[PDB]
Amino acid sequence: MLISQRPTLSEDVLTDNRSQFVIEPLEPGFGYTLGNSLRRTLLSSIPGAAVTSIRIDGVLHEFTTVPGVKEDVTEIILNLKSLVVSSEEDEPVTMYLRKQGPGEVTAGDIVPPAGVTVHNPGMHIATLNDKGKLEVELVVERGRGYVPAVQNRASGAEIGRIPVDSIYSPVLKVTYKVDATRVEQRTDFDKLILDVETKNSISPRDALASAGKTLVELFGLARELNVEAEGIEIGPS
Amino acid sequence: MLISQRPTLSEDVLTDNRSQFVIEPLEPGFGYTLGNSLRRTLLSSIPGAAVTSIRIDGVLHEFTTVPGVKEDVTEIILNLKSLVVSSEEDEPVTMYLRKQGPGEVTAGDIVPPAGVTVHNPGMHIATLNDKGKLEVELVVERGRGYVPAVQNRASGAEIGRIPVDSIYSPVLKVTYKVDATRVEQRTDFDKLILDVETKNSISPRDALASAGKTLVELFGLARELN
Amino acid sequence: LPKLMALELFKPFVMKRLVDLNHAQNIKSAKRMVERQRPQVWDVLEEVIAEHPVLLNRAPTLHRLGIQAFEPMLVEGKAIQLHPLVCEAFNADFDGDQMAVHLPLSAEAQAEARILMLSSNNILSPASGRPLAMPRLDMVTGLYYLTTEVPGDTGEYQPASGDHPETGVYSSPAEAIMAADRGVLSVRAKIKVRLTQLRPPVEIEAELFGHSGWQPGDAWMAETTLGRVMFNELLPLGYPFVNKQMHKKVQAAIINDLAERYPMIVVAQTVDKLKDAGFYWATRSGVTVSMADVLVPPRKKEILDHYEERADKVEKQFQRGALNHDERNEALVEIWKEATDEVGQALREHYPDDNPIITIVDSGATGNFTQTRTLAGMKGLVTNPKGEFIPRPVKSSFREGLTVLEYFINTHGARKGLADTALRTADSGYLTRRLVDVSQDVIVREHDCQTERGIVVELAERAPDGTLIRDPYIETSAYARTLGTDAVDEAGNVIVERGQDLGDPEIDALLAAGITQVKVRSVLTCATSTGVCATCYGRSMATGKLVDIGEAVGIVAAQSIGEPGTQLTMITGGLPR
Amino acid sequence: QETTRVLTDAAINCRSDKLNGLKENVIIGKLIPAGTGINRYRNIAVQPTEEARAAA
Amino acid sequence: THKRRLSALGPGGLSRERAGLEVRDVHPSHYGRMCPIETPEGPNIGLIGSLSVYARVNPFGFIETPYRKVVDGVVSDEIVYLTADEEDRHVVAQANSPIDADGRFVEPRVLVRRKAGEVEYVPSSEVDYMDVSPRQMVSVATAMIPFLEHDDANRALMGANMQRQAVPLVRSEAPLVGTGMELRAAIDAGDVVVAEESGVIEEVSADYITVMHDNGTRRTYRMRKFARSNHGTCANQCPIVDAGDRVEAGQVIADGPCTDDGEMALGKNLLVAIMPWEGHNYEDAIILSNRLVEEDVLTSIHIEEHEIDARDTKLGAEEITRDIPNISDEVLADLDERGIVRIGAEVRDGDILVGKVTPKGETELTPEERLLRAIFGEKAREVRDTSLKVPHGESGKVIGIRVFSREDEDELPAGVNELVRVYVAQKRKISDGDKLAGRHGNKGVIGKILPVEDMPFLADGTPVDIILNTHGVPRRMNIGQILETHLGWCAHSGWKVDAAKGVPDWAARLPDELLEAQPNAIVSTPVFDGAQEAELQGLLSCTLPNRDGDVLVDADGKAMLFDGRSGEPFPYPVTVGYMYIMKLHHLVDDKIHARSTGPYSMITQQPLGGKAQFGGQRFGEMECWAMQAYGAAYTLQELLTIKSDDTVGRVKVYEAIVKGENIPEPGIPESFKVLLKELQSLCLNVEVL
Amino acid sequence: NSVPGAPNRVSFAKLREPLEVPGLLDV
Amino acid sequence: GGYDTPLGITNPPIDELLDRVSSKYALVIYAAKRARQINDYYNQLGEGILEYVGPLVEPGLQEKPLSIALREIHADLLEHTEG
Ligand SMILES: [Mg+2]
Ligand SMILES: [Zn+2]
Repeated sequence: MLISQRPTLSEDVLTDNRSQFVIEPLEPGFGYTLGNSLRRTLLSSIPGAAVTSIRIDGVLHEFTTVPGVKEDVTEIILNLKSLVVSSEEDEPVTMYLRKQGPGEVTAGDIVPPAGVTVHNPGMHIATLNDKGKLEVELVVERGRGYVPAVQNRASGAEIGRIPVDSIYSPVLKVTYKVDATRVEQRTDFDKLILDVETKNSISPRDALASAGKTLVELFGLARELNVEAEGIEIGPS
Repeated sequence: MLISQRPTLSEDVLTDNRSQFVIEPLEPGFGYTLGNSLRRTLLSSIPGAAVTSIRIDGVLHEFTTVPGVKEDVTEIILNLKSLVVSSEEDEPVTMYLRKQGPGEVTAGDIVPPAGVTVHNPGMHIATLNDKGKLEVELVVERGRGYVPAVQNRASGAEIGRIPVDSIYSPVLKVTYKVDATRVEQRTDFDKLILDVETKNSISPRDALASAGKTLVELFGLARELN
Repeated sequence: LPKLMALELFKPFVMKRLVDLNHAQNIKSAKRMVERQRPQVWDVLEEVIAEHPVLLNRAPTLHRLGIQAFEPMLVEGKAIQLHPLVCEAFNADFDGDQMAVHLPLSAEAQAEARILMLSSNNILSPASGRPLAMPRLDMVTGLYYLTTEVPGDTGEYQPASGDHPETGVYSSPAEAIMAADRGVLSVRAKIKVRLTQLRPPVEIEAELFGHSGWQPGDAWMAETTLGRVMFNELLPLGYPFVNKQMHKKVQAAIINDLAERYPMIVVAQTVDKLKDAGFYWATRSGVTVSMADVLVPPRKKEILDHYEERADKVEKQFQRGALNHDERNEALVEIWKEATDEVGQALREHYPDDNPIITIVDSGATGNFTQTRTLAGMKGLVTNPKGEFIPRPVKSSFREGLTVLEYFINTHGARKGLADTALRTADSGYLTRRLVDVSQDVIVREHDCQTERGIVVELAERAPDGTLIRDPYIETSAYARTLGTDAVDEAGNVIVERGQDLGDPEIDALLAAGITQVKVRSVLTCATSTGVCATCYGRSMATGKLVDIGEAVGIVAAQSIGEPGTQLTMITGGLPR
Repeated sequence: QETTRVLTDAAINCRSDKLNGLKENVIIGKLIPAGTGINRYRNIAVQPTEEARAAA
Repeated sequence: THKRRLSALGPGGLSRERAGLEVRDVHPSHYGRMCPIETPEGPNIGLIGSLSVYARVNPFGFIETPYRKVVDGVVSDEIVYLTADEEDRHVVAQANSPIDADGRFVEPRVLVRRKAGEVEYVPSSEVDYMDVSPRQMVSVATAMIPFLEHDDANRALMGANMQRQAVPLVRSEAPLVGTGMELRAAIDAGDVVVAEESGVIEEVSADYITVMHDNGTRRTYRMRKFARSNHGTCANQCPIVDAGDRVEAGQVIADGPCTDDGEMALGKNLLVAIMPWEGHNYEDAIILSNRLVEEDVLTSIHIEEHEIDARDTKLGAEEITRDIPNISDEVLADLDERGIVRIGAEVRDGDILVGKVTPKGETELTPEERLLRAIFGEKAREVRDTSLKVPHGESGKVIGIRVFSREDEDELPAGVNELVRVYVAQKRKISDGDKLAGRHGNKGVIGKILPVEDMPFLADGTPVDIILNTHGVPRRMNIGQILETHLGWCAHSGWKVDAAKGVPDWAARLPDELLEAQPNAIVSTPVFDGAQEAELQGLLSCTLPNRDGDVLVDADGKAMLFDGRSGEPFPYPVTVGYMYIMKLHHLVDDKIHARSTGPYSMITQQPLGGKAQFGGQRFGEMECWAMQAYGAAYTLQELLTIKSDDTVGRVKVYEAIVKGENIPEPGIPESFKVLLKELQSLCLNVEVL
Repeated sequence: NSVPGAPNRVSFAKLREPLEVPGLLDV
Repeated sequence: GGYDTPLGITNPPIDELLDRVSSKYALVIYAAKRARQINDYYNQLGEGILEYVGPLVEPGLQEKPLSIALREIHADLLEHTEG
């Protein structure tokens, strides 16, 4: 059996990291059969590093205030979460961010240890009014998907480190929709249209091929049941 | 933590032509989609065989009746739309059927040439009496999906030949379900248990392998190819 | 458009266009090839259909939105696939209706089909100004469920400071969607997202930014649901945030606002996005109907027994000789009306606010409460063939199953209503016909007759302690008019000068000034010999701006009065009046 | 209605018609004088500007 | 139901426009004689009705009805046919009254129908008559709707009128849940070959059957196969007995068009859900599964009849022959040596069916044509090529060919030497645009047909067949179509009341031997005496598992469907069941029309069509009003001048189009230089200034 | 019921039918 | 401002067209006459040259003259004068 055609992946470059790929022409109905799978894999199948839990000096019991900073304690958290970062030593690897005197703290104000790095130093994190120094201790680790705030196994037995929701996936948003190209010459085929916004940790083209890989190594499990089979074939590129 | 291991697909056989396939572990929210994507291919892209057109001697067209038989021609056509045949070679090989005297012409009474075979010899095609004589030659072919009756005028066939609908689909019923443990301490996984039942033409293992091949040979065009 | 019908309509055009490309020796061979349906033609037909608008029409054609131009595109099958939003303007339903398709030929014809009669240029009705492409039955309950708020749902705004952080705030809609794909967050649960691409409401932005609180790249944490973020993703970028559960009236208001403040090419795209979201969420809405969801009032029998005692005492009084026939008949009618209303109120009290049969109505999607009251509860009183009520009355409800006599009595009104609907729909045509025959010479002639005479309107008659409450019917009397004489408050100075359109802002300013009489120019005093002038006629209702100098504004005003005639029910009450 | 007695008197008075309404034109088949039939509209002169025509 | 009809209009009676809305209204005397539900929807409501079931016609022409006379509160069995006159004078009881094993009205009072027509209430002493059973008011076509007492009169009327329009399918499967009027209305319809005298089968064949009566002489029945009906359907017929079966007088022997095992079966049972699916079933639209197309579950047959005649003309006699004027040789590869086509030829649109030719006469050809015949050495002929060609959009095999000839004693009309007819058959599948409908008046066209793999499938893997919308159920007051959806599932799964210690309160009454039913079991529910709202709910908590013990439909009657397209399950349980739907005869192949340029009437030059002629659409008046309201003068004039009458305009625009030039601006039509002449014929001097 | 070889269609009815349907085509 | 990319018949937008004309009828006749001119242009190219000019804008592969006329009008490449 032969597909009697070949779908072509024709990329398209929107703003620096907002590519929009299209695949055509798929035989009906394969748009949905692989669109949702691509979406889910891109979303929750790529490794990546993110912050897990932090601790702010002077918040032990007072849980919404910080001396000398405009932002409260319930805003710094959702201000850090969106801090793109990459790591390679898979283990809790704490970092420290401190700064004194009146001024605006930024991503580049923190000194990452060996193995971890930051990809957006110009990010606004907080502003110290005057004559007040802030010190924070973060924990960075790897993973996949989106793990909500992992309530540690202390529920009080901890020094007061706030656990924050983690965003491991390098991509941030994915959508798709199919069409009906060439209903007479192609006899009602499909035209998949992806749209992937990617965090600036990796391009939106090196974060799809990896999904294709991790998916071809998962659908193979089945295909490695009777090698001498007969499916639909595409052929050479 | 990026819990690191590999999903392993194992098979539990329930009956002759049905079986379950357990795949685990998978990332949360990934079981349903994977099961659906396997089912959506199993039901549409499995290659099989099926009779395309048939010709009977005493009948010119399809809206007539043969002398002696009980059912008219279009009833024999319908009864012949359930034949489960598995052609091996890729070409329009023909099969013959000839019966005389009173009795029942059951699908298991067809002489299949070398390469093809009938997998339900208990099917009932038609019934004859002392004055009944039924001779019909069928054309088996290859293909996938479902192709409507190829118009006779489209091809250069004689008046006798009669087109018929073809249903190439070895698979009969596919379902699934997940068991998402997702114990709430941030170490979770899924467990997809597909369940496949075929029409005695090809075992479930072969159906699932062909589905896996069709999905792998088409997800690769989004692989490092780009 | 079915490829067969397209190939029949465009036979000459394709016959020509397949001669340049030498697919036929001459026009005769081309005609023969087309009548034989050779494979070559299907390639040419797609090249000739491109950008060739066709006029679709449905009979009867009551108002000027019954004939609309469309950009066709070939389609397999034998059905004229119509867009779901133009089903209201046409009044067509898909239970077996049929539409006619015509083709324009000349260049002027195609220009008119592309400019005047196009589908996406007529959103607002020419009679009232409201929109007609607004969502309806399915898209309405879709958006209603996409934007409704549910207290206590999953992932709700927890904040329980004292032992941990809030645990209900998100970085941005992206993280919210990521957590909603999992089971963590529900789409209808109050949260606190941080938006950076939706302009905050006037109230917030006023203080948060003040100078210019634009929303291209500046964040503003807002506490809402996730559904409303996904909804406001649909509306334009500049349009402010809404944060309100989207009933049908709210959607009407929003679409009318977009139709006023924004161009015409944005409203159509917004409506398409809204229909898409509405369908997609209506499917996930879980709105089914099972006889286990048609609840019956819990204590109907007690009310029925009370009113039974009442009616039996009345009938016994009659039998005794106290009141004549008609007296007892009317007393029984009154008693049973009271019983019907009290059982309806009990039913409405019993139903939960999320019951499917009751949510399909609450969201203005379709139907009304009375129907539900007749499904579960009591049917009420059944009219006679002549028109008088029956003193029985019908007690059971269509969910308990009526008896034989009740059904036989109901058939009376059931058939009478059908006959009357037939007669009324047939007789509204004559009224429309006379209206059009009397007012065909009224067409805009000059830009301004430059007269001074003019009528006056109320505009929120003053009040004792209300100082000024809007007149109820102001949107149909003082909108889309042009002031004739400069309007001023107490001596003060000018508040609004002659020659304004009296829109929303000018109306608000005038009402603030506290004036309850504004002299407005009207076609009742136009000074042109034959026809009226654009300034006297006021603003057009379809375009939203001043009328043109060629509009046949007589037939429009006749059709607007004659079209809704089919809704006229009932000294005479209804259409005869 | 009663076209006979509507014509037998117009002819006497030698009366004339102005074709001013939009039902006389539809009766005699002439182009209706409303919308895109007005003279100001259906007598437009359309020719490229000299600047653009220079490029050709 | 075409018989048993009574039309107040026609000769010797009133008319349709000169009869006020008083003979239309239902009279309280119609109870038992004329059905109030069944009646047309057009401008005939009340003028054309249908007889009841139990009614009977007096010797004079007055309609009677049977009652049971009760004497002293003791309901007897003395049936007495009362007319309409002597019914009011008496007092009629109610059909469903608590009689206790003898004919005694258990309760002290009873409902009645007194003379005037009111619905009074009386003691159990004056009651002298009582109906024989409920559904007396209901006609035959209406007595087949399950749960009629739950539907509104409008929807019940539409359902009763949408059953005589169904089409006979190829399999003709019986309905899973109907009423008692199925089996007793097919054997009387006259299309079920009923064994005459109790005998024993001797020989059966698709063509005929033979029964050997117990007394010598046998009898052979001849069933009609593939006979065309009057409306184009198929009149097939097939035996339902073997060569040994014993039969008794009255038993059914051969099924009919829409029958199955000798009882009415107008449609098929389909698994239906009640959710709105992504906007494809919007406002009465319906979506189907491909299974209904693959497995020939709604395939129907249609047989059309074309006819031509060869007469004698002024120049001679028309001849039906294979020879033809200038024509190819590939348009004759299916005609027999003597013209008419051969049985079995797969014809299509435009092909030739009968080879006809008529004398041309005599003319004179211009140079360009004479210099062309000489080149191609084909001297002209004196015959016209007027054959019988298949109309537009029609195909399918050729079944039968009938031929009559004056020369062969085959009498025919005046001046007709030959007359031929050709029957063309066609198997039509279900296709978007074909109207469907249930028993309860709900209808809709088919808008989308999803592949079998993307359709909400139950937890087992079984895809729903049709997907009805919800917003149509409430506001139309036809919740009946929901109850049968619930029951339809029960009778499909099969139940077993758990009363193995004591019959539960809810089901301690209805029948015996109905506390359990094998899966896929048939049931019935008379019109006004059937299941009860409190019984289904009791029959819905026992829905034995399909294969592995797993109840799919919870107590409320709702499953948990998986979205076949997105993969994940829907968040709320959906209602699913088995509904019995029928394919109506309003297919798109009949409606779809078009016309680029056809024939025009001779007297009035407006377009005109017929059997094989397009016909041309009618641009009415209100359409002109709308056009004017738009201000589009050119489009209106074009629709009025160069598309209806202006002969010098139609050709002058067609030439421009075909040559690719500009369409000439519409000037003043030529239908204005004729008004001036028609005036000047009256001595009226009209001048254009 | 009252037909030699009719199928067995269970009924939900509760009452009797003293009179059986007439010869529908009698009219 | 910024709304979206129009598709087919809806391009170019009318809101950006009604500024080149007083009302919609004038624009209708404008486009009709420009399209008639363009179509005459295409015919007469065979024999001796003529004075008809256009299309001023480079057309597409197979594009109707009315759309070319509308694209030219939207670009401000030709003026008119009402009656
Ligand atoms: Mg309708
Ligand atoms: Zn004026």
